[PDB]
Amino acid sequence: QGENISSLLRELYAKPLSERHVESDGLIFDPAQITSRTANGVAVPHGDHYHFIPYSQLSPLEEKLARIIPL
Ligand SMILES: [Zn+2]
Repeated sequence: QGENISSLLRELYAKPLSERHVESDGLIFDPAQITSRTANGVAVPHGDHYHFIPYSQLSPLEEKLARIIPL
């Protein structure tokens, strides 16, 4: 399972940044940096604050990885 998730995440990192989610303050979503996960989305740190990103704001691939990556 770990190897499968790593291969999928490698696939995401291989896409152009234009196809990945960016927050209004510039933060690029990275599933490997998820610190908390709920039913509506995930939390990622960004210095002195955390973002919460709803799954629906991510691409389908980004959502899949956000849901399955093991914390
Ligand atoms: Zn931020």
